Parts: sequence; C-alpha cells; structure tokens
Amino acid sequence: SAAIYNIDTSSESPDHYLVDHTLDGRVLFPATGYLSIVWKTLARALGLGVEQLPVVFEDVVLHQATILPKTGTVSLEVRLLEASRAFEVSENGNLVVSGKVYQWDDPDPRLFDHPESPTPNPTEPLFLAQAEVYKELRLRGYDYGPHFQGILEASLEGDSGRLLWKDNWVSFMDTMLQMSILGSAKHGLYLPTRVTAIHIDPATHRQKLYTLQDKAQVADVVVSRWLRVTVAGGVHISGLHTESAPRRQQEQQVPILEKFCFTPHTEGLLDSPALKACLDTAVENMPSLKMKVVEHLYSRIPGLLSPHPLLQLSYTLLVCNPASALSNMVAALREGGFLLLHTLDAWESLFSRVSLRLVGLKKLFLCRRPTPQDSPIFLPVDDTSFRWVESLKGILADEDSSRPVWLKAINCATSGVVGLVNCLRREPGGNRLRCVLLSNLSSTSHVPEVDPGSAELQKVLQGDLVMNVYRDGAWGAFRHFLLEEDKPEEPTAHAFVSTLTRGDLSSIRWVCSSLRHAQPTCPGAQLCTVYYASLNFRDIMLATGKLSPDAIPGKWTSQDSLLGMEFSGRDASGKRVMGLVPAKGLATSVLLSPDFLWDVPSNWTLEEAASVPVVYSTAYYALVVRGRVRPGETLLIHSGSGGVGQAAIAIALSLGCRVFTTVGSAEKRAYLQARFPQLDSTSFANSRDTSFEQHVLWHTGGKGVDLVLNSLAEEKLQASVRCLATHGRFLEIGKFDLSQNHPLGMAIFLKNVTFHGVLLDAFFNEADWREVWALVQAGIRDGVVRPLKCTVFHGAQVEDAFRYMAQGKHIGKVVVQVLAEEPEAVLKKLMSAISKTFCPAHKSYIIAGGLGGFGLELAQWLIQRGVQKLVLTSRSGIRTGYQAKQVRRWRRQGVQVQVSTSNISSLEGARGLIAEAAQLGPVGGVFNLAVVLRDGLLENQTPEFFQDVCKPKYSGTLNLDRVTREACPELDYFVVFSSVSCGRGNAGQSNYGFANSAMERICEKRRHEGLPGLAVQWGAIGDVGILVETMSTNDTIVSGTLPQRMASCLEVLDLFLNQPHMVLSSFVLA
Amino acid sequence: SAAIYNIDTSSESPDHYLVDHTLDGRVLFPATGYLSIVWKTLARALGLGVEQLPVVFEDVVLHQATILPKTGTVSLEVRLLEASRAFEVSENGNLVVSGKVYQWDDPDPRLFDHPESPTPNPTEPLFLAQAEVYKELRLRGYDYGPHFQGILEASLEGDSGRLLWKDNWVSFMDTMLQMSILGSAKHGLYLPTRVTAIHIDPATHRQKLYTLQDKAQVADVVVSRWLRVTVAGGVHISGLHTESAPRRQQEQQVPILEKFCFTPHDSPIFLPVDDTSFRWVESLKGILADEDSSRPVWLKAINCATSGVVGLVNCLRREPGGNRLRCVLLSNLSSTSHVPEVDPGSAELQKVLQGDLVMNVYRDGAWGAFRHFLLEEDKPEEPTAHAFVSTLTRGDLSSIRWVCSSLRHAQPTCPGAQLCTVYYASLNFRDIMLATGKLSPDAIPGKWTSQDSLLGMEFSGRDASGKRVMGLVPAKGLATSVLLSPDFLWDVPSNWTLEEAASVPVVYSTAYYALVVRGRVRPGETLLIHSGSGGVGQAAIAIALSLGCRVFTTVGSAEKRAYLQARFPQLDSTSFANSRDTSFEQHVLWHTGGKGVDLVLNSLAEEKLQASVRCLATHGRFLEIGKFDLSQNHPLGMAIFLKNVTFHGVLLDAFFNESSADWREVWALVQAGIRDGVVRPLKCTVFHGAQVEDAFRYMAQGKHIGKVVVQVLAEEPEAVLKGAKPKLMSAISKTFCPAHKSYIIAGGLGGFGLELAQWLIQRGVQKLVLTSRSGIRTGYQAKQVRRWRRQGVQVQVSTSNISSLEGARGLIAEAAQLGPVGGVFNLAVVLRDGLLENQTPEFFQDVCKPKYSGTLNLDRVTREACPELDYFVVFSSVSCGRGNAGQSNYGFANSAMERICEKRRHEGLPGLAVQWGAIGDVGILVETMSDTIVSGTLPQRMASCLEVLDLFLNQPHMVLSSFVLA
Repeated sequence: SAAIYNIDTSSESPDHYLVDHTLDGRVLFPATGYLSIVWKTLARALGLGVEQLPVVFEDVVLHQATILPKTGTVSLEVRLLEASRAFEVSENGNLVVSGKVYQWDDPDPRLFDHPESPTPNPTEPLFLAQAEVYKELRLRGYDYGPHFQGILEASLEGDSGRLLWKDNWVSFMDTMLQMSILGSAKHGLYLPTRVTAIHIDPATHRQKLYTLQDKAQVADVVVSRWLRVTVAGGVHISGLHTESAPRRQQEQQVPILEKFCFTPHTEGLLDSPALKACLDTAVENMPSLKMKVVEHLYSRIPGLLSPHPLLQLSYTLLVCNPASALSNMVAALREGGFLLLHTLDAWESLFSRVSLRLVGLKKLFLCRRPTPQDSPIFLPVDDTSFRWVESLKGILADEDSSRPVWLKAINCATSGVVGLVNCLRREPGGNRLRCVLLSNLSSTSHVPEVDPGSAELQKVLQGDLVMNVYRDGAWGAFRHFLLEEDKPEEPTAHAFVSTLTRGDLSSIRWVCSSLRHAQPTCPGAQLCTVYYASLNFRDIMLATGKLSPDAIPGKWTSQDSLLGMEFSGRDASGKRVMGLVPAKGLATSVLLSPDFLWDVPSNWTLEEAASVPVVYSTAYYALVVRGRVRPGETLLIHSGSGGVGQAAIAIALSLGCRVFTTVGSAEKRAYLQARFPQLDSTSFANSRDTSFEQHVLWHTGGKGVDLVLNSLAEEKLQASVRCLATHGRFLEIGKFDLSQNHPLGMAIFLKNVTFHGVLLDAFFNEADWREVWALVQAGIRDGVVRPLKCTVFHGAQVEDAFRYMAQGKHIGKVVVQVLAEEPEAVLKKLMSAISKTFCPAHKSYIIAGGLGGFGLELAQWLIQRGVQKLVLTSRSGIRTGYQAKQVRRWRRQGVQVQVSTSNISSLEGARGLIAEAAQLGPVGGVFNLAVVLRDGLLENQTPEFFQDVCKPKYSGTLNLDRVTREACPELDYFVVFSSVSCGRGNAGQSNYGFANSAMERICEKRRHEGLPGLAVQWGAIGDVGILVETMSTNDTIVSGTLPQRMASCLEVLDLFLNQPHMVLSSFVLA
Repeated sequence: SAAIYNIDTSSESPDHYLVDHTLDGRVLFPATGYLSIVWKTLARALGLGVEQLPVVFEDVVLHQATILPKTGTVSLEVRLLEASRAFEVSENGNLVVSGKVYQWDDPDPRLFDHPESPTPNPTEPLFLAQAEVYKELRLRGYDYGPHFQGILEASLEGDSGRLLWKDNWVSFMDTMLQMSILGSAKHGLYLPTRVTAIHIDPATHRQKLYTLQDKAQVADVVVSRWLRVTVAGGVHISGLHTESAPRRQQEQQVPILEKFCFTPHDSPIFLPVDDTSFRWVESLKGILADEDSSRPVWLKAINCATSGVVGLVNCLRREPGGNRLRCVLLSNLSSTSHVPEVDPGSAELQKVLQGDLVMNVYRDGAWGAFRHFLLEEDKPEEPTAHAFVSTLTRGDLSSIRWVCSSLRHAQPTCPGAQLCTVYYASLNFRDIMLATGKLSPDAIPGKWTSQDSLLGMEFSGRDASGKRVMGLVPAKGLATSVLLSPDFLWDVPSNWTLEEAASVPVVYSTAYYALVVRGRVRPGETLLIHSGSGGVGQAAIAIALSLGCRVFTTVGSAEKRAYLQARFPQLDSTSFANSRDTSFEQHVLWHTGGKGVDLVLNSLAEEKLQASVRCLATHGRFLEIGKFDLSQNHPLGMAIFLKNVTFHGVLLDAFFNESSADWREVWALVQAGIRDGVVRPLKCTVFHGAQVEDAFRYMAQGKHIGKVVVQVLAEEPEAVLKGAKPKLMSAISKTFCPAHKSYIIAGGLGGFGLELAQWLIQRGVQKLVLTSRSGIRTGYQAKQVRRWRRQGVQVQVSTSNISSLEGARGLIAEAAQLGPVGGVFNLAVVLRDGLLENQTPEFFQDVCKPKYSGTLNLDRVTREACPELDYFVVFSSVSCGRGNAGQSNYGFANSAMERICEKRRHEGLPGLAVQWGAIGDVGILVETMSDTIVSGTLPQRMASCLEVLDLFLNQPHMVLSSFVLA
C-alpha cells in the first residue's frame, strides 16, 4: 500500500523537533525529513530497519514546501515504485518530493571520505562557534531552533566544521545542508529544491561518530564547493541545488518610528502633534504604568498612547473638549493629576480660582493640580567626575522621605540628565520621590542662559514638570513625535527604477542611484546619460517576483534593483549611443563599458534605438554565433512577434532563410506579415499550443526545421524539440525548463542534433562579446538590424509601462523614455527620486564600535551602499570568528576596512582615529556605536560605573564632535546609536540613559550649527546585538517591545539618514 | 496499491484472445495490452469505467516483453503515482512498462481528425485486403491470429485503412500499431518500445465507429509518417517508436534437404504415356477399374525422353488401387542423343518385368530409378576475388565466414564510385556489436537488404588506378574489395603503411568532426575525452594536444594509462582518470578548480554520462558520440544548459547519406591533419583474413589498445601497383546477379513468385520480367511491383504465355529488350486436383501447359537466343518425388520439368529443379488451405525457403528437394 506519515509537531508527539525547523517565520518540513520518511518506507517495504538499511536517493526534486501548522497534523504519503526505483511524497494528492530511492547494495565507506580542501591548511586559529554560526544563519532568514542547531563549530569559509549527532537523521542531515549554505556568498533564504544524489550508510555513520569531552557524539562535515559535495558521518549529499525563497512580508516586522525633538511648553489641534505631546507629558509625569483617564476624545488618546509599550491605559489624567465644572474636575482628579482642556485671560483666571497650575500651552490648555511638597533638594548633575551620583544615591536611599529632589544641569548644555531621569522614574526609588531635572541646553551662544536662584526656576517648581529643558529662550522638554510615513525625495540627476516591495508593480518608484554620490569615470566605464530605457521580459519577472533578483548573474547586492538590461541615449562626449547592460539599465544614468556600446546612426531616433541592443544581440548570438545559420536554411522562431523573435526573423530573412513563426494572435500574424513581406501564410503557426509542431512537420515534408529559437516551455518545448530536423540546431532562449531541470529525452541527438543553451548574460561576467557586437554593428550598416516597434511610456509612467507590457498584449518593445531627445543636435535632468543613502568610494567612514553586533551589520550595510574606505574601532580588536569572517570578506571584496584600537573616549584617541581614517581618504562619516553596560539598580550604581559607561558614548561623542569640527570639513554623516531606554526609560540602566541623552544633545548641537548630526534611539535588536548574544533567544518581549530584526533595522537606518531631524527613534511593539 | 492482473491464456479465460498475438512464434503481451491494463487501473483508482474515462498516456516506455506461457498464469502489477501522474507495470518485481497516465480533463474530438495525406492515392480501387495485409505482416514475422487480425483494409502506401472493432481495446490499438508499421520500408520484426503520447477518448471513439454491410463495427485508421502520428476511432498515437527485435534463432524450420539423382540398380497391361494429347488417361482409368488383371500395370514412356511419368506413378500409387495396380514405369530418359534406345519389345522388357521394381528408368545404359539422397551439409565454397565477412547466425562469433560479395557476380563501373582493393580492414565497436547481436542491422543508416552484411566501416588498400589509399565507408568495409565514392578516400602518405593507415579513416574523421566541426575546439581549452585509450579517444587526444589544449582522459586500466602517457608525452599524471567509475567527475572538478571542462567527448553511458555532463564548464560543449543513452532515450537534466552549455549529438554515420560539403569539411580537416602530422595512426593488432572470428572475439572482450585490423592482402612493396587485383580466396558461394542482365520469372505474380522476385531484387537484379496470364489483380502484387519500380528496378509485367512457343519467344525478346537474359524462373502453375477416377485428359493438358510445355518452350528459346543465361530454375514439388493423393497430373508435370532440367544440366547448360515441400506464408497452400500438417510435412516458411533456394542455386545437382517434417 502507501505509507502514511501523520506529521504531528505537538509537545508529546514523537516528532516535536520539527517545530525548531523554522524558516522565515514558518515551521517548514525539512528537506531531509522527506528523505527520512522515504527511508522508513523503503525499510518497511524491504522488511529491515532504517539503521540496518543503507539507502541511496537519486534525482531528488522538492516540488513544494510543507508548512507544519502550530496545531493539527499533516499527513505525508510515501509511495514507492520498487521496479522503477522511484518514490513520491504527497500531502493531499499534490506531489511534494519525487526522485529515485533504493537500497545501497554495495556500500562503500571510501565514499564518505572528506575531500581535500581547495585551500588546505588555512592556519586560521579563529573559527565560527555554534552561537555565531546560527547568528549568521538567522541573519540570512534561517530561524533554526535548538533541535536543528547541530553545527557546534565551523570554519570561517564554511567548508568544514563539526556536526552534533542527536540520534536524529532529519536534524543531522539538515545541518549538513546548513553547512552547504553557510559559506555561500549568496544573500537571503536558500531552500533545497534538487539534490543529484544522497548516499546514506548508517554502518559507516556509526563508526565515523566520535565523542567529545562533553560526551556528545559528533561528526565532521566538509563542504566541497568545487566538487559540489557535502560529507558528514555516513551521509553524502551530492549535487544539492538550493534555490532562493522570497522572504514573506508577514514576517517583516513593522516598527514604530518617532523623532525626538525639543517641544516648548508654550507654543485641528486634536489631530495635531500638540495633543500627542500633552499626552506624552502626562504619561511621563505619572507614578506608575497605570493610566486612569476619564473624559470625541475616545478615538485619538487611546490611539496616540497605543505606541507606548509599557503604558497600561484605563480610559473611561482628565481630558475635556464653568467655575463649578472646573471645581468638580479638580475634585475628581487626584493630587498631581493633569487636566487637558481644549476650547476656542478668563480661562487662566478660572484655573487660578480652582487652584490649577498651567504647565502647557499649545495655540490646548494643560493644567496640573499642585501637590504639597517640602523644600526641594537641589543636586547639580553637571559634574564631569560624576561625584553627584553618590549624593543622588544618598537622597534616594531614604524611602520614607517624600521630599522632592530637583536635579540641575545649569552647566554643560550637552548633559544627559533627560535619559537618566527617564530611567529613574520607573525605578522603585524615585517613582514619586520627584527625581526632577532642569537642563539649560543652549543651541546657540547668542541666547543667554537662565541664572539660578531666580523666578524662572521658581516657575519651574510651580509647574513641577518632571522634564524641564531651557532651549533657546523657550522652556520645554524633548518628546517623541510620529515620523512622516512619506519617503523623503530630493532633486537628483541620477536615479533608477526600483520596486520597493518585491512582487508589487504598484510599488515601483524612482530611487536615488549610486551614480551621483560616486562617479568614478575612468577608461573601461562610461557615465552615459540614458534617454530611453526599454523593458524586457526579465524586468517583469523581476518586478513581479516570479524571478529572484539573485538569479541574474553578476555581483549584485541585496539592495540594488536590477531592472533594465538595455538603454539608448547620450555619452560623456555627447554622442548618441545605445548600450547593453547586465542590469540597472532602467535608470536616468548608467555606468557601462564602451565595449557594450554602439553608435546610433543619424537616421535612427534615440527612441527606436532603445529596442535594438538586447533583442538583436540575443538574436545574433543565438543564430550566427551559436546556431550558425547558413543562408537558405529553415528556422522555427517562437514568439516571432516578440522582441528576440522579431530580430531572429529579420536576421534569417536577411540570409533568405525559410522561416516558421509561432504567434498567439492573428493581430501578431498581421503585424509580422506587414513587417516582413517575405513571410508566407504558411510561415505562421500557433505559439499557445503544440499544433505548431504538426504545422512545421507537414510544411517541411516531415523533415523538420534546421533551427529552433525556443522561448516556449513544457509541452511546447518538447514539441519544438520534435520539430527538429537532422543536423538541426535547438537554441534554448527560455529559462523555465532549464531552471526546473526538466528531463529532455536524449533521443533527439540521434538525428545529429545539437542542443544550445543560449544565455546572453555570461557576456557581462566573462571578451567573446565583441563578436556579437561586431555582428550587431554590421547588421546596422547593412540595414538588417531594424528598429523594433516601440511603445513609449514617460519616466513618470514606469509603473504603467511595467503593468502594460506584463499583460502580453505589447508588440515589439516597450520603451520607458527617461529624457526626451533634443532635436538641436545629435552631438550636444533633475527628477524627484526617493532619497537612498549612498556613499562615495573616495571617502573614509568610521564606525566606533564597528566590530560589535550592530557595528558589523552597519559596516556591511555601508559596504553595500558604496563605502570603500572603512575604519572599525574596537577596544579589543578582532576576537570572535564572526568578526574575522566579516572583515575578511570585506577586505577580499575590495574594501579598505581597517581595525583600530584607538579609543574615542580620549581626545587624543579620537584625533588619532580621525588621522587614521584620513590616511585612507577624507572622512565622510562617523558612526559611534561604542557601548559598555554597567546596568544595575541605582543603589548599586557607583561613580566609576558612570565614568566607564559614559566614556564610550558621551565623552567619545564629544571628542568625535570636536575632532570632526576641527579637521573634517567634508564630513557627511555623524551618527550616534542611542537607545529607547533614553527616550522613555528602562529601570536598571540609568547611566546608559545618561550617556545616550548626552549623545543626543551633542548631535542636536551639531545639527543646529549646520553640521551633520544624527542620534538613533534603537529598540531591542533581534538578529545580533549585546542582549541577544548573551541571553535573549529568538524574539522575546523585552520591556513591552519586540527585538527588531537587522533587515528592518537597516531599512529604518536608511530612512533616518535622509531626514533633517536631529534625533529619531525606532522600535517594534510586542 | 498494486492492481493485480493475472493474465491467463486458457480457453475459458476472458483473456484467451491474447494467444492470437503471436510474434516470431512467441505469444507476447501487446503494448496496447499494457495500455489497457493501466487504463483499467486508473479507472479503478478514480472509481470509473474505462469506457467512461478518457485517458492520456505520455512517455510510455516498454522495458521488456512479457511472454505468455501456454500453461500457467502471468501476473502484471500496476502501481499508480497519481501525484506525479506516472504509472509502472511490473512482473515479478521487474519493470516492464513505465510512463505517464492521467485522465484527459478536456477531451478534444478535433484531435481525432484524420490528417491530410501528403499525396493523393492514385490506386484507390487497388488496396490491401485483410488477407493480403496479414500475409505481408506474417512475412515480416507477425503471426497475428484471428483476434488480432483487425485490419480489414489498407492502402498500398500503408497510410490509411479501416480497423474492425470487436469491443476490445487491446486488439484495436494493436491493429493501429500494425497499420502504423505496415507502410514501413524497414524489414523485420519491429516492436514498440517508446510512445510519446497516446490519447484515448472512448466518447468520440463511439461516434467515430461505423457499421458496414457486414454488420461489423469498423473505424478508419490513418497513419501520417510526416507528423509521426496514427489516428483511428478515438485513439491517437503520437511518436510511436519501434525497434527491430531480432528474430529468435530457435526456428523450427530445419528443412530436410535432399537430392534427386538417377540411381542405377496376371495379364500385363501396357499403356503408352508418351502421347502428347494425354488421351491415355482414360485408358489408365479403365485399367485401374479392373482388379485381378490390373496387377501388372506397365505404363511405358518410349518416345519422349522427358515424359516424367515418375510423378505419375508416385502420386497414383497413393490413390486407392495404385499399389494393387503396381504401377511400374519404363522411362527411356536418355540424357545424351548418342546413347542407344533400350528396345521395349525385346528381352530387356522381360528382364524389367521379372525385376518387378516399382520404378525403372533407362539412363545411357543403366537400368535404375530415381532416389532421394540427403544433401551435403557443407556450404559450397568457391574461389572469388570479391568476398565479405558476415555472421551466418546473428550473435554467434563462431558463425563468421567469408561469403561471395555482390561485386563478384555484378561488376559496376560508373563515375563517382570507385572499386578499391582492400588490403587491411579495421574492426570497429559497431562491428563487434553487430556480430555479437547487441546492435540491430537496421540501426545503421542506409538502404541495407535483409541479407546484407554491414560488418566493416573502414579500410585501406589500392584503388583501381593502383594508388595506395585508405577510405571510410558506411558498411561492407570488411571485404576483399569496396565500391565507394572517391570523396571518402584519402591518399596514404609515403611514410605510412597500409596496415598503419587502416586505423585512421573512422577514428580521426570522428574526432575531427566532433572536436572542430561540432565542438569548435579553440586552443588552450580544457577538454575531457572519455575512453582516451581507444581509437576515437586517441585521435581526440592527438587533435587537442595539437591545438595545445589541456586534456583530461579516462582509461579503464593502469596499462592503458601507461600507453597513453607513452604515446602522448604532453599528458601529465593529472590528465588521467578512471572510465570504469564515476570518480572521473570528482577528479576533473578538483583538477579544473571546479570550473569544469570546455569540451567533453563522451562515449560512456548511464551514470557515467550524467557525471560527464556534470563535468561541463560554462560555455562547455558536450559531444555525445555514444549511442546507449541516445538509443534508450534516457532523460537529460536541462539545468545544464543554464551554463551556456551546448550538447552535441555527434554521429559521423550521417555523412554517408548526403555526402555534401559538410563531409568535405571533415575530409579536408583529416587531410590537413595528415599533412601536418597531427593525424598519426594508432597501434594495430593484425589478424589475417583467414581468421576473422578470433579478431572479433579478441576485440569483443576489450583488452585491445588502439585498433584491431584484419589483413585481407599483404601490402606488397610498391607505390602504385598497376594490377591491384584482389587475390583469389575461397568464400561461401552466394547468389548475386548483374545489374545489366534481365531475369524472367514465369508465374512471378504468385506468392512464391513475388517472394522470389523480391529476393532477386535484394540479390542485385535490376531488370525483372514477371509473367502472369491475368496480369496484376491483387493489391499486394501492385504494392510489390510499384515498390520495386520506385526502388529503381525495371519490372515488366508481361502476359506472354510460356505455354506456346511463340509466347516464350516473345517473352524472351521482351526480356532481351531490357538486357541479356541472365536467368529464367518457371513458377507458372495451374492446379486441377482430384483422384484419377475423377480426372480428365483436358485437366492434364491444362496442368502441363504452364509446367511441361512452358519448360519445353523456355528451354528451346533460351538455347536458341540466350547465350548469357546463368539460371534456369523450375519449382517442382515433393508430390513429384514421393506422391500426393489426387495429384497425379501435378506429379507428372513436375517430373517432366525435372527431366527437362536434368537434360539441360547434362548438356552443360544451366538447369535447376527444386522439389519444394509445403510452402508457407504465401502461395497456394496459404490461400486454399490454412501451420497445418499437410501430408505429414509442415509448411516451410519463406525465409527458410529463400535461404534454401540460395543454397540450391550454388549446387552442381540437377534436382534438389526441401521440406520440413512435422
């Protein structure tokens, strides 16, 4: 019969380890789980056990992924064809896995021998530990749980390592597959789809397992990328073919983005940031997380307070939108409560009569009832030595006393008192003990300071607001405002077309390109001004998500878009040219070698010239170079009304060749008849079904065609092969059958048939292209290369062009005109594009703390954004294997990344660091990610903790500020990574909040003077960091906030770097 | 899961009709039987009936043939993979049929529309009847019984017809396949092995059926070989592939071959049978009426020396009253005129009567009788300068011998063809596969007859001018002489030897083709050659090293490794891998840096071909010169073409069909390589032409390195020897005919007449004159005659009756108009059966007019005006030698024919009388009678009949017999 496996991933279920095989947030059945169940079925059929049956899997193809639900059961049916040696796995009648499985009759232990490494004896003392290996895997989208974490150790290149054996054949072989992708330079999720051959011999597997000092038996895994073979224990995976799996948008966390900006106390309104500011002020001035609010304000206040993670809201603070009513409201409100009244001298008099003190004015009236307090304690937190923390502990150590303690920062305007107070407010000492500050942050020296011991601070006590900051005359405090949802745009002459969300044509926008921040115009490349950029089928396959971006050959990062393979326009000299590019051709400008450039003749329009390069190069390479079309031959050209088909028709008819075309429309028949008069009514067939084969065979006298230009697939491809004549040439221009490894029956080759896999894409990564270029040029001179039909969409209608030519109704080529041709001469451009952060290759960028968790990922992101001169500052240098691997990759791929021990906490250290950066090139960016943690309750806090926690962040940022101001006139980025702890408050880390707030003040001062400045209030970071590596596993709720993923973190950083705001925040709600 | 189908061929079993699907004497399960079984399994799985389940079969592959035993049951297990749409038929765990089966979701009745014929049928009235269709099929080896005889009618071209419907799908689709293979130029037993797609829609099948006047449901069948499709009713077979299954050597037709040579040792009734009016038949009947006085019946033939009453006495003895009559003959068969006539009125007659011998015939002073002697089993060997190597029995290297070539009995002379004496002929892998039977003769392209031997693909020797040349031929290279076009000849260089040069033409042509013309190898390209120790591998190594290419070679032994290292010193230790394993792939991928190799010249198979494909680099070229994976249609993963990889199916044998400038490119490449020294001949192990069998078995095992060369003639020391005549060597005699001579077949439109005509065409006859009183009537005759005419033979269908002397003279003149009369075959026969009691002198006259008088006139006219006559063959019957019930006249005519032939041979003229037994598969016993015992003898099959006739035509005996005992 059929063996049925009810896959239950329940707690008491004997297959519960499968819940730990999470990929992109979905529990997927492992590719090796199918092998295990097929092995079990074969053992049952043969009467043996799995451990007693060596097994061989051949041509294993995984047709779909099985999603294991949280609750329920998935039934997988394994059917064996013993005579055919084949198997199949079905979920609900749908084919899941197919291939050949059979008993290994003569098992060879010599097969499971580790092949010699291509670069043996690396002499590398640093390796990738298990934690680092799975951190790197998680960064790529592999959320493997503890049961599938079997790589205890691996080399930095992923070519060798150690595999933990846990009496499991699914987990061990899945870790074997993990090792095969650990060393891959590809980015993103890669799932196994085809494996050429898997050999499992448990007999030699048992003898290859050796126990460690832990007493857990392990094996040694080796990945030979040259041989395409993975061996570990008694398993030999050969020919594994992983295919990119798109990362689902559901797993993409949506973060809350806010800007930290100073808000004066004294400044339609319901739907304005003033209401949010008042609500946040009330939340800040509160004993605990309980929010007792009594009231059309029910539709805004709960929504505005919802982003706050720890706020417990009880909506029925007093909000309303006369003397007796005010008295009743005051009586209802408790001591220290806030009354928020919205209405269109009399109001102030009524508030005074009701003993209400106004603390906010938005022109929304904010009133707070004074609370009886004794003489306050004045503690200056402006001491550089942090000697004030001892007095802070002394006053806050008396739990019995409720006397207010007013902190003051009258000096050192860059004082981080805000974050310190934010963290103290939720600490058990100081929740109601009034740990209130007062900061005089003068952004300009012209504005005079507020003298102490005067009426201004008396008004401060009168208001009794927890946060009181004097910023350029006005009195207020810093507060969080929701960031604008719109992506910032700038007028740029260099832009490109990108799909912001993969697979969505409506997401197509023009984005700032990397050809403006860096323009390294040198021989071998040319910054060509694109006038017309045509679309190809690959562009839609990319923009609709049907084709993975990495399937395009060439070194492409995970951020850049690859839309457009061809353009026409101008040159640096101004000559009218048309060029062929591997990608990025759908842009305002393209950097391209002159080898892939032609000269547009005088008669040709620039618009019509924009359809020739891709289509005619493809046709020439397929027909002349590869197909070797002799004159007078017979050709079957599929999709002859398309681009490549039309050029092949023109080329063949230039040689006087009999042509058979397949078109799916009578309109396309008419168009081809009109375009090429030499075609006969018998020359046209149907491209939407197989009957073209019967048409060709009948009209060729059963002989067939000498050439086939096949873009069709499946049964149409098989019929096209059947159309071949003796000595016939088959040119495969399509990719579906090739990508799916569909079986081509090897009996057509008995007709002296040559099968061509024609891909005009290796010309951009390997020379021989000059032959095709010369052929295209010669066809241009002879008139053979004729411009195609061009449907024109302007630059602003790129989405319209994409969704038009996706319908398939277009005839010829669809052209996106970027810049209109000027009729003034044939020898003699601003556009609002989304701001994307890009960096010149000639500038140096410093990441203090760049060897840490966020530091390494930010460095990699900067590399992908064009940074070629990088300086990473660490207090200890390279210690971990992960850091060594990342720095090694960056150095190998061409970047001048330099590790420096110089500490920014010292001014001389910062000067030396800036000098080291300037040695490579001008300092274009400074990133302060240096951090240490002395987290603990205030009673355990010591001044030395404040010194050593503020030196990495506060004094380091001050030194970076000074040195950049005095030696970096060309600096473009000054980014410090603060924390949401500073923004709102995290009990147990007060000095951390102080350092972060001081960095925020430094950045605000920098931005006020017109210098670059940016402070990012980061929430918990998920993939890497300090809290994740130490303790936090996966995504646990931390202080009401989910740990943000690195992909979202880098996207948010890209967004933040293109905003005029001084300080912005980012976190993900639980 | 597995649906069990116990196939029982017992009479009570529902599957008893399967006994009628006999092929080559074996009851085979039809391919359509597998189709119906899988269809039933799919219907059961979907809970439907077959008639309610339109079905599609795809990529049906038949891996083995199921033999249905006479006693017992064969169980076929069918397992369905619905998810993958695949099925599998297994018998005792062995895979039989695999493919894709699924329900036709959208049945299109427009699919079952008969395609238009490429040309209109001119002979619409002249079609092939059911009897003719299955007579032809049985001749090809298809012994279809009544249940599988569903082709009611068929056109001569075999592209259309009608199929009878018996509510049986297996029979209907089998007849569809039969109609598909009916119009096939290929001869032999062809069985389906692969079908691309089969669409069965019973819904439109019911509509397509129609009822004739016989109340029998029929369906029109159309076969389109241009579209490679066959449509009939609601069945659509596309891409049917049939491979010629060799006919089993366990042929029960082991004829008893005998000679007929003269063997010296109441009231008497004398009846003179010498009268030419046969008026004595009534007297013989009156004599046989009596009982007592009829004991001494002494019928004497005195006047005519070729009276032939021997058959009269033999057949009349079997009649009731023959032994009682004791019929005794006095035949004065004086072979020479100078011999004295034995007087029948003297003491000689008294002595003959006293002897009482059953048969007494006088022959030049000897009183004897005609007796049957067993024919010598030794094949006649003759000294000829034109002989070829052939396997007498396929698959047996022991049965390898030299047979007289077609050039000996037919010397051709025409521009564009050269007759070159062969000094050294080289064995090739295809030759070994042909001799061992692993390769069918039909796999080699060309127009090859059934008896044609295709051993030998390459040779070296001297042309007609005496120049030293080595050439390449499609086949027949293992001969003492080769007739080939000059475009396939290379001049042997002075420093080369004929033995040395006899290794280049195939090996280096193939290597140069595959590498340069197909592979387009460029200098410096990493290149992988499989089996580099063999010929083609060695040539590819030589070419690649001449181009300075890095070479990876796979060899099966360390000795071959050492030989390649010594021969090509440019190969390092890292250039060699293992060909008997997959490890060459790992070796190549490691030593190439994982990139691959730019070219792969692969002759390996199965996993060793997939590994080689995996060895390919980006822009790699795969040159597939092997055939196993090509012939088996093994799947090839198409993801390799994502590496810009070109896959070449390289077959050098395609150059012998067109011989255009495409071959001239390879010829120029080989000549240039010869003149630059790139083409260097391989090591040759030489076996003398006397012993070719040991060469075949030596190279079959595979220890040989380089080439195995058979030396036909030792190269004499000279440059251009004027003579160049092949040495006279003894070879098995084979009947061949000049192309310039005309051959007459009296009664050549009959069954045996048509078979002999086809055999003569296969033996080189180009001018045929078939005679028939009524001309062409049957569609089989028209099809055969038009096929011969289209082949190029001048076939003349004359109505000149050989009964009259004037008619024979006109027939001979008609033949001489085409060309000199090289041979006359007398097969004209009319039959007037019945016992002697119900017999008439007119019946004797009618029966003897075609045979007795026909041979009279043929002998006379050939003597007068046929100096170049080589054959005078008449077909007698065993009924003459022994006797048949109620066939006295037939025996008399046959014996007269035999006497005529004996006299002709005695006078030195050609003459042959064949006493045929029951003739099978065609003729009179096939139409009138029904593998049925006739007079204790089985009907001899026509393949055996033609083989025995070939044996007889090369014998010195006047009369021989052939029959098969039951």
